[PDB]
Amino acid sequence: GIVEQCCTSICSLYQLENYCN
Amino acid sequence: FEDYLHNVVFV
Amino acid sequence: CGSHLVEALYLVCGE
Amino acid sequence: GEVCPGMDIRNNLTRLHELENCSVIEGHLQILLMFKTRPEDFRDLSFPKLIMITDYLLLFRVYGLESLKDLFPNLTVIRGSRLFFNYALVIFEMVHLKELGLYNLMNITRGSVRIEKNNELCYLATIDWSRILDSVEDNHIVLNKDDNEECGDICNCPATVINGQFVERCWTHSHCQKVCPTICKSHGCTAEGLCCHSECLGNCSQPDDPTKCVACRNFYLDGRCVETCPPPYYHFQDWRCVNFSFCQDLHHKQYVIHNNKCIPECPSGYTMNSSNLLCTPCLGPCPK
Amino acid sequence: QVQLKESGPGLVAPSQSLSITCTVSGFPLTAYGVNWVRQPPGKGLEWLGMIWGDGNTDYNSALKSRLSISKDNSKSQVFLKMNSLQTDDTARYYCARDPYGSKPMDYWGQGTSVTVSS
Amino acid sequence: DIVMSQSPSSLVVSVGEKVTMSCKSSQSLLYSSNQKNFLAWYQQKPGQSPKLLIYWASTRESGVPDRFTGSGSGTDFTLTISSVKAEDLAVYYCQQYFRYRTFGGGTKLEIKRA
Ligand SMILES: *[C@@H]1O[C@H](CO)[C@@H](O[C@@H]2O[C@H](CO)[C@@H](O[C@@H]3O[C@H](CO)[C@@H](O)[C@H](O[C@H]4O[C@H](CO)[C@@H](O)[C@H](O)[C@@H]4O)[C@@H]3O)[C@H](O)[C@H]2NC(C)=O)[C@H](O)[C@H]1NC(C)=O
Ligand SMILES: *[C@@H]1O[C@H](CO)[C@@H](O[C@@H]2O[C@H](CO)[C@@H](O[C@@H]3O[C@H](CO)[C@@H](O)[C@H](O)[C@@H]3O)[C@H](O)[C@H]2NC(C)=O)[C@H](O)[C@H]1NC(C)=O
Ligand SMILES: *[C@@H]1O[C@H](CO)[C@@H](O)[C@H](O)[C@H]1NC(C)=O
Ligand SMILES: *[C@@H]1O[C@H](CO)[C@@H](O)[C@H](O)[C@H]1NC(C)=O
Ligand SMILES: *[C@@H]1O[C@H](CO)[C@@H](O)[C@H](O)[C@H]1NC(C)=O
Repeated sequence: GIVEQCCTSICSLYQLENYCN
Repeated sequence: FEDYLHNVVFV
Repeated sequence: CGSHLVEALYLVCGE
Repeated sequence: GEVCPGMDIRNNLTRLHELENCSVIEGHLQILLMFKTRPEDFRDLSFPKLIMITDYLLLFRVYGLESLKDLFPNLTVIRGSRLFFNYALVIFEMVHLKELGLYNLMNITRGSVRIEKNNELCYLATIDWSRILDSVEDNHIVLNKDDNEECGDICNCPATVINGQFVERCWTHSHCQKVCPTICKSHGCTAEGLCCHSECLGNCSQPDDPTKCVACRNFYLDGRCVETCPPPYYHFQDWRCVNFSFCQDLHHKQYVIHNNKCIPECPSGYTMNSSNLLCTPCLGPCPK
Repeated sequence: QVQLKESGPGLVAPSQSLSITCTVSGFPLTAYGVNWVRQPPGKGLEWLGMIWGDGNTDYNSALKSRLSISKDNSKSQVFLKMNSLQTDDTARYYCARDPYGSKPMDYWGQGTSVTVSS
Repeated sequence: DIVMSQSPSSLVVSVGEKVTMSCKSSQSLLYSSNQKNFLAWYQQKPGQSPKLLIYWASTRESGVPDRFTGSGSGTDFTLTISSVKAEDLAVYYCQQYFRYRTFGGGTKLEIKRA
């Protein structure tokens, strides 16, 4: 998940916003 | 494990 | 890159 | 007290008060991701009613929390029925934690302990985990203040030998680690060292009485610690006895009955007969 | 300090009812079950019924509504009531504790003798 | 309903010898969830009340001499008295506590003496 989406693979701000509490 | 931790604690 | 996603995830959040 | 379900507390401390009347959490307890909390928010905060967690305890990124001695002073057993990647206890990236302070923690049925990446964390080397977990082999206690020779740990306390040397055992400056004689096993004991009843788990309010346990090694029913649920009761969540009606009420929006247990789902080779919640085996291959 | 004692009437006239109070001490009725067993002179043990911690009831099938077992938890008393006794109901009646989940009938009362005749 | 049946109705033996009596239930008393048999053995000395000796068909009650050995599984059971002592004179009963509770007809133990 987040560990594969934003770690091995490099993330973007939009994806980070999408996750947001 | 920090891997598991994130993959689990994250929606 | 673990610790960083914790920092970065907060950056983005605020709530 | 009360049985509450598994809880997931994040961001704000507001939801934490949902645990106020709670005795047993049937499921897990996760308290995490509190970035704006400060020490003052925890000076007045306590859940002395919590005695047991059926699954696991996880603390991660809770800022301003310095000890758990005031938060969970009476947590005695973590049963580890379900675990967080083999762990029943996880203390991770607890920036600000100075000590564990779970001075009432007597037994971790099942799991292992993972205490990692806690800058400021001391009072770890003072804990004999062999008194709490059967298997300490799988404990992963790394990268804490404790690893870097300069913890000023101070404990009267009973000493035990882990490596080659005997070391005094305690949780905080003011709380020793309780050690019960060898013969008490997991049943716990009184201050005087008198073993609790064999059906008790970590402690008891009176010795030699299965109605006076503060835990239950096996199952709980109608005040008492019992070896097994007698029929017409079913084994539930690996700690309590319930009747068919309870299991039925739950199912009706998916609990099933199998081998005298009220279980989440039917095991392999079985499917659920609809009118009686009973797992029955499959005539030919299993529909799923 | 586990004790059970039966307080019976001793004599019952045929067609009349039998009322026995089992007075228990040393444990709470809320956490344990209480059974009733009878023994006709020189004969075996007959299980009559039980009352579980939750007040749930179990009766020997033979007792077609003649038997009632109730209790008062606060007074540590268990009540047996049996309607229309006959000569064949002449026996010693015992109440015995039951730690249900964990053990079978531990701790028996000394018993009370019941004679049915006019 | 569960029906319990015992044999013999009575037995006689002299001091020192071993003794075995049997029990039978109309339904299996072996609990799936823990592999335990829901059967008990009681001893009743004459004039006294009965005493619990063995539960779970094999578990010895505390304060019970190792002389008493409970055996059997499913529907068929036996009680053994290793070296009979004078005061072992009594009626022995089997009780199922699987569904409700029911006693067997019991077996009488007599002692052979001069
Ligand atoms: C903490 O307290 C416990 C007493 O509650 C104490 O003893 C340990 O108890 C556990 C639970 O009864 C034992 O674990 C079992 O061991 C058997 C032996 O082979 C296994 O078959 C069991 O497996 C079943 O249950 C598992 C857990 O629910 C399931 O995951 C699995 O699918 C099976 O159904 C089970 O693992 C354990 O063996 C004892 N330990 C001893 C030494 O007897 C424990 O010692 C106390 N801790 C301390 C440090 O005092
Ligand atoms: C099956 O098992 C359950 C779980 O133990 C039993 O639950 C109990 O049932 C009663 C009745 O619903 C519960 O509610 C009561 O309501 C009255 C309302 O006036 C209140 O005064 C009581 O204080 C109580 O709240 C009770 O909470 C609950 N008790 C327990 C121990 O869980 C259920 O009764 C069992 N069913 C049968 C048929 O035996
Ligand atoms: C935090 O708590 C306040 C109430 O004290 C609430 O209004 C707010 O919505 C909470 N935060 C989130 C993210 O829900
Ligand atoms: C705890 O119990 C009291 C009883 O009066 C009640 O007012 C309170 O709201 C309860 N809290 C929770 C979280 O259930
Ligand atoms: C054990 O239980 C007793 C009675 O509730 C209590 O006083 C004591 O603090 C508990 N904990 C320990 C470690 O004995």
